[PDB]
Amino acid sequence: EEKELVAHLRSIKRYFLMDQGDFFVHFMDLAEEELRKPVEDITPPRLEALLELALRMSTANTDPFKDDLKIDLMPHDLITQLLRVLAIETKQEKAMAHADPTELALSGLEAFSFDYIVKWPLSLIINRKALTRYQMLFRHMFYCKHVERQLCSVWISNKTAKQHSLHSAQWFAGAFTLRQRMLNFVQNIQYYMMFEVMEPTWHILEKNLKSASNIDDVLGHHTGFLDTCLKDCMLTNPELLKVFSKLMSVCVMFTNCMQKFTQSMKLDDTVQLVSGFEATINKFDKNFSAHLLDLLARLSIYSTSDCEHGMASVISRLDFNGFYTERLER
Amino acid sequence: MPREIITLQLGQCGNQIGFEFWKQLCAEHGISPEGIVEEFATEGTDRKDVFFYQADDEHYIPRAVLLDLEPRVIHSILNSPYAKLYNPENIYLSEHGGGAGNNWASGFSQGEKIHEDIFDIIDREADGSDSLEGFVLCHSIAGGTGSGLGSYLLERLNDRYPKKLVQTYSVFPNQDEMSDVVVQPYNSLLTLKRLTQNADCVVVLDNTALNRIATDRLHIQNPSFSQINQLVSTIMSASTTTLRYPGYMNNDLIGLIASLIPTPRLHFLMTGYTPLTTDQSVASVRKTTVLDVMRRLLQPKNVMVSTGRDRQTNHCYIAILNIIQGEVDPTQVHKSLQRIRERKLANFIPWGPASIQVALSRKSPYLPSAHRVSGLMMANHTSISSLFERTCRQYDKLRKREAFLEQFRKEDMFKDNFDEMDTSREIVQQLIDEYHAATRPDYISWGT
Amino acid sequence: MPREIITLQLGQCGNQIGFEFWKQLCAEHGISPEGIVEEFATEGTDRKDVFFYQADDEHYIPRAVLLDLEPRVIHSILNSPYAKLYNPENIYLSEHGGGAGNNWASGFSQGEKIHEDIFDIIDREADGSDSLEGFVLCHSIAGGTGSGLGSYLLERLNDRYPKKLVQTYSVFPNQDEMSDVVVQPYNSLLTLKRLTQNADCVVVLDNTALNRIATDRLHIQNPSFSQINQLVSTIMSASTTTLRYPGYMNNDLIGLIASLIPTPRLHFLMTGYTPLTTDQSVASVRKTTVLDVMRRLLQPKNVMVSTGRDRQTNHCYIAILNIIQGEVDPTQVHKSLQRIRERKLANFIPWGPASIQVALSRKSPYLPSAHRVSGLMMANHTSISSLFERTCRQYDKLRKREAFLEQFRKEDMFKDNFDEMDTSREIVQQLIDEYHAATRPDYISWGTQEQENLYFQ
Amino acid sequence: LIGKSINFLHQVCDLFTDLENAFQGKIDAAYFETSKYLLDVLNKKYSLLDHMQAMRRYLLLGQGDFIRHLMDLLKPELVRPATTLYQHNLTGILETAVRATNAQFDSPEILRRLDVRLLEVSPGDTGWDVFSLDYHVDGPIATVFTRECMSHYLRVFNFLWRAKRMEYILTDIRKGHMCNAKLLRNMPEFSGVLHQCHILASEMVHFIHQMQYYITFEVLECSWDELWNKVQQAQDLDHIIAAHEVFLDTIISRCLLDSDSRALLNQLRAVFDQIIELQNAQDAIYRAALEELQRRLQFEEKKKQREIEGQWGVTAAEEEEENKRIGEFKESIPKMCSQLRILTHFYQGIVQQFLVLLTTSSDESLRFLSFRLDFNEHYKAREPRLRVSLGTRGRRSSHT
Repeated sequence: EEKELVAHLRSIKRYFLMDQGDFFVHFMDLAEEELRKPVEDITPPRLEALLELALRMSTANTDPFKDDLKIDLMPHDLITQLLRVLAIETKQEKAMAHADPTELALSGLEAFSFDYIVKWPLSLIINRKALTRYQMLFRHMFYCKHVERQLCSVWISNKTAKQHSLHSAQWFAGAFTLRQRMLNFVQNIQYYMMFEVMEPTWHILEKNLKSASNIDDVLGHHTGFLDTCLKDCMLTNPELLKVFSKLMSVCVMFTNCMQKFTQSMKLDDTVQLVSGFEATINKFDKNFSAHLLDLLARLSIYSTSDCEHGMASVISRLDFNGFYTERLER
Repeated sequence: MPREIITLQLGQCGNQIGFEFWKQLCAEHGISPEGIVEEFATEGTDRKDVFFYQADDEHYIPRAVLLDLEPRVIHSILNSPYAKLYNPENIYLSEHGGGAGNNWASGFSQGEKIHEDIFDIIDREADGSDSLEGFVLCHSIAGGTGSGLGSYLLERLNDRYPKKLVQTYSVFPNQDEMSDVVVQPYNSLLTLKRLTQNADCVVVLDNTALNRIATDRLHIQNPSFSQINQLVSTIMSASTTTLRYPGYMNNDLIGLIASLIPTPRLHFLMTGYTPLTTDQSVASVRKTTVLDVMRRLLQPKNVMVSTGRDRQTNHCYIAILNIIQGEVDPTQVHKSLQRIRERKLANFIPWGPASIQVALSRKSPYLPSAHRVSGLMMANHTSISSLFERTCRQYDKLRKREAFLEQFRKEDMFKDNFDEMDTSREIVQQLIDEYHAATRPDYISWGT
Repeated sequence: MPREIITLQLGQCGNQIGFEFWKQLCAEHGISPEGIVEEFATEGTDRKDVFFYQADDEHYIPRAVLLDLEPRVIHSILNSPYAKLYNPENIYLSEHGGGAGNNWASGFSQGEKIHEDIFDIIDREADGSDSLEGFVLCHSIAGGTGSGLGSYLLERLNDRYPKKLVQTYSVFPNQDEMSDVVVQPYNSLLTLKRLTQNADCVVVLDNTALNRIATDRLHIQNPSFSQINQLVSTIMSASTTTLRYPGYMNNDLIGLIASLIPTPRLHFLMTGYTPLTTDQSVASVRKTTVLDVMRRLLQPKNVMVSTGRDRQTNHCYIAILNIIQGEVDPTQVHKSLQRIRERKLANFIPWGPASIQVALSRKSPYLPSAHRVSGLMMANHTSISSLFERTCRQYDKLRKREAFLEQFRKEDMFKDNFDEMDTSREIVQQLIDEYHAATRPDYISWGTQEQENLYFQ
Repeated sequence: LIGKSINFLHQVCDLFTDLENAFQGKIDAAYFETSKYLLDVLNKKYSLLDHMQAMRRYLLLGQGDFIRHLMDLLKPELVRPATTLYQHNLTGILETAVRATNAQFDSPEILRRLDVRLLEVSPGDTGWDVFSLDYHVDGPIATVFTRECMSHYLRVFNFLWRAKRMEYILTDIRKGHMCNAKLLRNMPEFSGVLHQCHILASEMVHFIHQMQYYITFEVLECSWDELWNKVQQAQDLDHIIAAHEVFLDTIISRCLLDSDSRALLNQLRAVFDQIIELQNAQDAIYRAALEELQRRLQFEEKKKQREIEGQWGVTAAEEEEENKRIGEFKESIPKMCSQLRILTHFYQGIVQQFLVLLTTSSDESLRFLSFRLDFNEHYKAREPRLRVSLGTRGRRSSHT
């Protein structure tokens, strides 16, 4: 009541745990222009303003503690942020806290995370470790959404190829398929974050906060909620998070190549430029697919060890056509 | 910002379908027929800007353009409850009122005559859209006006936003029923042509399939034309849901179609919905299971595209995304997958990555769901080629017979020849062939 | 002392627009239509003295002079509830009631015929003002009487108050409606001439944008001229709010136009307002976002000014004064102008400091605002000349064809020649050249004949 | 605390078991009641809220119409040497501006407390250096509106009045230039001088008006409203005193009237002085241009009248003198334009440096002054500090 623990948890779920998926979609749509800038040129305050405006325009406005929710632009990429979060519970926490920001120019869309202002006594429960884990999960999901947005941008540029003759669009076909593969990867990562991370972690947080018996019990429940959110957002596994980040980077490069090739095909040497762009997009798609296949292989191993039909259903959601299943097996 | 969708309404049938689509979108977003946000629409998680544009600081207007060659339909729109939904500058009525005479070429020539008004409508909707993704044209392929004007609208949407994605839900005419509109096969070809050339994803809505769904799933013995238009609007809604309902994934039309459209030519999508219910059949909340939903969506009788039962060709989906809402048991999903595999109810593309994306969203409080748990699938499926190939063959059969061309010869576009009909038939044939290829590994070389 | 504004009402249409403007100002200041402060109007925080003068310790009388060549509108004003707001000695009605016949020259001759009464009213209002800022001319550009009489009033205000600022609310004709007044372009050209030469600040309100908004937003298939004129009057009011609603800055008409008018010749201002809402659309409280607001502001359908595409002039802002109405924090107005600069919505002079001045004022508690947040931008932008240049070119096209000139040939100003039309075209050309110069460091020399001759070569 | 509240009211307006706690709660309750009663007495007897409203209206420039009218009336007077100012005359001018503006509608108890103060008149001083509003605080309200608080309020009043006086001087210069352009239309060679005067005066008016807006609204008006709200919410006389002191200190700091903002205040004063210099130069240029225009118009009128009378319009000697006068006017017009440009550039440099200091100032009102002075980013283009302040801090707090 006095520290509004349940309100703070609902605000964190809406913003930090990405439970309000429309809010995150709106924020990334608003911040995409800033995220196209180099990380050094990105103004974190602009991304924060876009986040708060999406929150106020989305159902995250219904959180009574939403005004305590702030946007945090992580100084490190999703892979480095995930590694830092994984180090938080490890003796490397001091090393990761002092770890220089990842030289990889994170997009503002990929660097975007929420922070949550917790008043006493709830600050006993929403500790700095929990806030950092929520920020890492947010940054990971935001990076996935950035990759999705880049694939969508490539798709928009390729829509004009439908007006060109098949023969004139042939060199775009490789770029269009690369863009499709990148979009499928990004969308499946987002689907994981939404239906396996965001919703389950928000429900777990609300249930644990509802079952707390004391302030130390509340702290334990909040820490468990944060750890669950970090784990399900792939932030607790540094190899999975590194593979996902590499796949998203390759997907973004593929999408940019595909967009260039589709622009040349729409303009159409231009066909040669489009075919070269398509080949580069296909190579980026191959690298992204390889990292995604390694992630899928690890997920398959986990599903096979515990006989968890749930995880097999998750895999079937991510690999409905079996494109990544053969690549993971390979 | 939401990915706004501009609705192009062509001819009497197309304008009725567009009006019902905009009504359904308003109901899902809690927008009144007058453009006012309903008090019950307290879940601010919906993207109203996807289907509506702001005309002023207070009035939200549907992004709908009403185009007809006959004044009756435009006057009916201006006399409908949706009269305030549409931008009055987005309503083009032919002064001559003569319509297209059920001639696709006449409808196209009227679209050319109303080109300025339609492109002004598209530009006004785009400027009112913070992040306009593209235009979705809702029309019928069987008439004269809705087909030709629909193709014109698709052309103008492609012209104005050439770097933006354009997804369409294009209803192709039934090719197995003898159309009283003898030029319908030409009209169907022109509509499939426009969907192939200017849309990035085309959800084929076969009025034969709509009637089949009403009979088998909605228990409607005689589906009315209004019921067919509402089925087409439901198909368009299901195909556009990822643009209209923002979530973690598929938040833009280009993002939605990217996973579905592997190549620019293989853009002919088939749709399926389950459970399908008629507006009158709301009474019985059917406990539809995930297995029942997936089976009916894969069933041609419940699919909003009428593919024949080909026993020889393994027609397949290029990609399918199912957004499922409600109570779902993992064990029921597992049993559903087992039964689907045993029955081979769905074939997937072999040539590219495809998956079911899942976004979890709260439901609209303003839209009554007849199902405790419902789901929409948007899919690119090669069985839509069977509609497009049949439409192309019928077009060629009519053009070779010069059937109903006298009504088109009244319009300048068809005064000297019917070359536009033959080009439309060829484009629809190429679209069918590319969509069929997308079920096969060789889709990488489709159109070479 | 407050900066008083004298209201000049010209012709039937102009006098009706002026009367409705004075009614709106009275309502915003809590002045009854008779000019008496209502007993409930205890919030003495409004600046009535900007637009109204006090006749006694209790009665505020509008500084308005009503001049028409047709008696219908003046009689309708004297038969309205606002009949007691205007000085009856400041109302000139032509005994013949025939109007100017949609002839600008006839309107000018009527202004000349009513010169004595109008200038007596203006002088009486100025002498009752301790520190009179200037005259505001209310007229229509589409008719015959209001344009010529408005130009005459502007000329006489410039002649009589050469050290005082002259702000104008200049209504540009609707371009989407077919005007029945075929000679409207001559009237529009003469009015733009007078605003360019004899006014210190002209807020251009293009009725075409009002008609576009009425069509797209109000679902009005055929927007009437009256709705466009009322939208234009609303735009002028919003642009003048910082003069009429005193605050920390720009609390006076001379102070208001100083920030808006960078050079004496480059005094043609363009306006913008956001969010624009119709009075009727109060019903739907739209959850408008800042992103949605900013996006709608850039849409021409929501902008209350239809600026032409001038292809010759690289238009820029000479000066900007922002009149903000409602609950406004000066720091928030400043941040808004800053954000406008970041988007480069206005280019400023490179040779000196120039900015959008921001005044924070309380809103009238008595006037219901249909918009939770509103803002007016007043800017001097050379692209506003494209409307005036087009009006001048159309005037010249009609005069060369003698179209509708028979109504003008009845008046002495046009009996022998059409020199008044050519002088109006020349003044509008000089205005275009000065506005283009005001985009340049040479704006210090803007309005010098050497620059008019260098921009016309 | 109880006895202190009682003394303020007078001068300004279980025991067997736990003896230590048995009376503690009773003592605290009695203390609270006594302090509340003392505060109520101070409010009822000293009209603390009415004095605070008067301070807001006059010293915090809350009566914006009154401040506007005072500055407009003072502009022709405040440009004169202060040694010729009569304090009685300045008070009469203030009263006249009140009677001519919405200040006349203020209550006699409020209006009687709003006054014009003249500082010690020195030769060469302008009215901007000596004019201030004041608000007399006495009795119990003097416990909240202390001498420090009253000095801060008077400092903010004087700063806003000086800035508004300079703004109105420049606005009158620009108004004269613009109006005379109509007269000088027949002297196009002189029109450019008037336009240059208008531009320089417009820049100076923009700077002074933006500084005044920041001081009067962001600092003075907001701090006055906060003081009044805190006093209305005050539970005791000491709480009211502390809240009013904090409000006054905040107003002084954000209006640059505190001890720590003294450098910012000096820079703002130098900017205002350069704006007044630009205003005066522009007014002189416009006056010269209007005089030349009037002479040219009179010459043209005499020529036309003599031609109508059938006389040779101008004598060869008179025509040579007229041509010489027009030549001298045209040659002074480029000179006037150059002088106005130089004055504008000096003013713009001073304003840019003041805006940079303001944007780097800890006071938020000074950052708002910088943002207003560079609304079109002219000063932000010239002063790097206005560009950096908003961009730099928002990025650092997003990294934790």
